[PDB]
Amino acid sequence: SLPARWIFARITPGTTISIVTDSGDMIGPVVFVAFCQVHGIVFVTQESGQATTLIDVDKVESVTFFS
Amino acid sequence: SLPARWIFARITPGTTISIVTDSGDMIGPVVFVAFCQVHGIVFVTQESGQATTLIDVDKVESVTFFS
Amino acid sequence: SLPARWIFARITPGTTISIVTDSGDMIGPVVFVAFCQVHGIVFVTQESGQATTLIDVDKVESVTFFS
Amino acid sequence: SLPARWIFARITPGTTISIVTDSGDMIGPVVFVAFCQVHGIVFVTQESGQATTLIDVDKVESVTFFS
Amino acid sequence: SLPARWIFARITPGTTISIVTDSGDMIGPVVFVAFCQVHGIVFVTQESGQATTLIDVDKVESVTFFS
Amino acid sequence: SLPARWIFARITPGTTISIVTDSGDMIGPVVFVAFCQVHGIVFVTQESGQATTLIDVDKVESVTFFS
Repeated sequence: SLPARWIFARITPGTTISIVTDSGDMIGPVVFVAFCQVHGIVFVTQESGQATTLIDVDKVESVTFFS
Repeated sequence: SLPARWIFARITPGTTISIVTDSGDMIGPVVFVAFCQVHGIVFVTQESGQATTLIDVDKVESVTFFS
Repeated sequence: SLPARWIFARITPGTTISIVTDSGDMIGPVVFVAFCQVHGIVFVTQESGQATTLIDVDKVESVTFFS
Repeated sequence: SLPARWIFARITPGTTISIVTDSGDMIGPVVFVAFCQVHGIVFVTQESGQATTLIDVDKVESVTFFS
Repeated sequence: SLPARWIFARITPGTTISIVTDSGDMIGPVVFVAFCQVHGIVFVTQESGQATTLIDVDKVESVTFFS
Repeated sequence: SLPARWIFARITPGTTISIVTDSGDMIGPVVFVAFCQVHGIVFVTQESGQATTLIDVDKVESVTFFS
């Protein structure tokens, strides 16, 4: 029902997206990893080693793709 | 009922608009593409290739047109 | 009932106001144009041609007048 | 009941206060004028002519006094 | 029940704390004075004379101590 | 049920994480200490002496790990 759950549910892993959130924190190019809906948590990670980011889907504004 | 639904429903695709959101993320001149209302989702895209931005209508503050 | 509806209902068109919103987006000197209350929408516009701005009244913080 | 209504109800007019809102917009030193509680609207103003500010009490974070 | 009420209830007066709010307004080193829970209002004050700041507890994010 | 409760309950103490909140206040490299889920409060602290931070979990956006 929530738009965030759908726009994150059908994204195949491995594609790089840029996500803007309710706080205005502009998160740069991050390769999508996973999204589990039963609890509503999306695993992403960007190169740093490796830096894994864990955010809450219900407070996600927008996702942008690149082609 | 929601103002965001109507201000995005009767706007023809192809027109360039500038949208300000609840997080203050000022998105520049972007050409409209589509707005599917049944699940409340709107598509925009700006030149980059092409950069498609996908946002949630319910958390959309304001749209501005140019003439 | 909502304070924003009242502070926008009795403003005569043509007067310039400065409006601050919930995102901190400071919108400069804009001449008021219209405010239709049944759906809660306010038409404003500033000189650019002309740049028309559409915002949601329910998510409007404050308006300031000049004398 | 609401704390904002209480902190605005018994401030005598003419005293200078500095208010801070939910958007982080810091209002500078202004002279308090009025607070009509039946609809919940505060009347403040700062010197410019005169610049009158109309901000909803329900979305006011904090007020600071000076001695 | 609210975490802010508890973290402000057991803080002894006179200790200097740094508080972050929902608007991101970072308030520097300020000595705690009082917090009355029945109406949910907390008083702080920093050196300026004296500058007393009055905020609403329900919209307080976090407090930090120093040792 | 809340995602923040999950991402905080099963982090072992001693690991350094970087948290981001609803206000965009970015918390730097801070070693996690504790999380009392009964009242929903996370205990963290960073080197200064020592500076302890007390931030409500329910208004926490995201946590990031490092490897």
